[PDB]
Amino acid sequence: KTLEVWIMPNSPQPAEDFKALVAPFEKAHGVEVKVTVLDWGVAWTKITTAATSGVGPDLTQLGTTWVGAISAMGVLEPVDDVLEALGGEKAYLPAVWRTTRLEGARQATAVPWFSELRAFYYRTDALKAAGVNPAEMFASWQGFEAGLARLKASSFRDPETKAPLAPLCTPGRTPRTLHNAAPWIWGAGGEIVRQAGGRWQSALNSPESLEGLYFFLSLAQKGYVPAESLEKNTAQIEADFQAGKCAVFASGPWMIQRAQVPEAKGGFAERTAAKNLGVAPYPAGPKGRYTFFGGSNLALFNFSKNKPLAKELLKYLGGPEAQVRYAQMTGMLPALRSAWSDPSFQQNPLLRTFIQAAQFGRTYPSLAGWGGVENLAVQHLGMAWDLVAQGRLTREALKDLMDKASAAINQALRH
Ligand SMILES: OC[C@@H]1O[C@@H](O[C@H]2[C@@H](O)[C@H](O)[C@@H](O[C@H]3[C@H](O)[C@@H](O)[C@@H](O)O[C@@H]3CO)O[C@@H]2CO)[C@H](O)[C@@H](O)[C@H]1O
Ligand SMILES: [Cl-]
Ligand SMILES: [Cl-]
Ligand SMILES: [Cl-]
Ligand code: NA
Repeated sequence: KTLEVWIMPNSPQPAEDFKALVAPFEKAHGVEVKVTVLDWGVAWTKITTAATSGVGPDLTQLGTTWVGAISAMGVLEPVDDVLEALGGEKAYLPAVWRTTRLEGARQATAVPWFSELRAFYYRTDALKAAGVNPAEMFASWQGFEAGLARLKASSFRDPETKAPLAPLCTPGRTPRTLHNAAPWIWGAGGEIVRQAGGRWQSALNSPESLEGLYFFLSLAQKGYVPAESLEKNTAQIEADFQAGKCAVFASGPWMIQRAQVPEAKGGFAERTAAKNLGVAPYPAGPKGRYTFFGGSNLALFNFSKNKPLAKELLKYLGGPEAQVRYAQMTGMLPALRSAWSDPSFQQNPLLRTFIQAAQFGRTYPSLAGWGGVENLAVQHLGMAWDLVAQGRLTREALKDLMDKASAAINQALRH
């Protein structure tokens, strides 16, 4: 007997970790679980192709932000039974509970697998050499920019590269998602979409969203982010932080685990950045402190011929044993609230900072059109970043891009 599962690259050796995670299940049920790893860059397309075509695995990993869109296509098995067997609504953070379905849906269509939220990794050696107290830098927008100015003026040089560090690296090339931008939007008291009456509408062109976007994008126009870094994607900026080329950058808690794994095994433990590694929350904006909170769930296709066995595997993967183990393997946080209290997560000082930052975590709504909204947003924000790279992003040009972004988004949401 056989299950097929699709997962994204959650850990250094994604197939092998997942295989080791499900071995006791394989033993106890006399079944083989076959796993296929999809790059995040391709996963949306493969998962919607499976959904329209009726050809795919029994189970797929789904990003929390995708659950609504795939559910609304009507292709997922209800999983209220699994969620009840795992302790129902009470067993989850309300933000995690809301990702188990398309907003307004009767039935749950995804089981929470792991959670993830964003914070600033920083070079403790580079901040110390620049005279930056991280508690000041990461308290506020004003502290953040004062710190980047200090990092820019620093005479510090990385002991291996023998070169200066950029103060901040953020990608300006393939903005797949708004994850990087959202906290600046939210911090200014903006939103990506707003519900008024029944209807969702873009708020990317609200004065608040525009203040936050302009603040963020203009840091690179002020020289805190080098030219180089606006022609790079997320994976390259990650590599650049690891290679000792930036003082500060925004990512999720998986980097903590990668910092403890040798180069040889797909980590960066040998690098100066790994041995001089700090974590601070996003600074509080003028209307409050937010960070992107997400993660991945697991869903069962309703065209599967292995539904009961697939539900047994969902129970196992959402359950306390596997929740703690997979979080360890991947460096993500568990989706199951109880598993947060495992000492292995409380005792890592960097992870403790991610856990405290979860208080200000903020999710996207679980909308049916969410794929097209995010896709339309990043396409126009892309063009904003191209203005930055030529030193031509004005508040007015940004308003124009976001007005158009908003027309396009409102049009898709009317569908
Ligand atoms: O839009 C989907 C959204 O993504 C999830 O975030 C992912 C993903 O977008 C990101 O590219 C991914 O990439 C990491 C690997 O997980 C990590 O192992 C290492 O290879 O580095 C890459 C590149 O940075 O990491 C996150 C976490 O899974 C959101 O969590 C979720 O809400 C989804 O809707
Ligand atoms: Cl692998
Ligand atoms: Cl991302
Ligand atoms: Cl929003
Ligand atoms: Na991205």
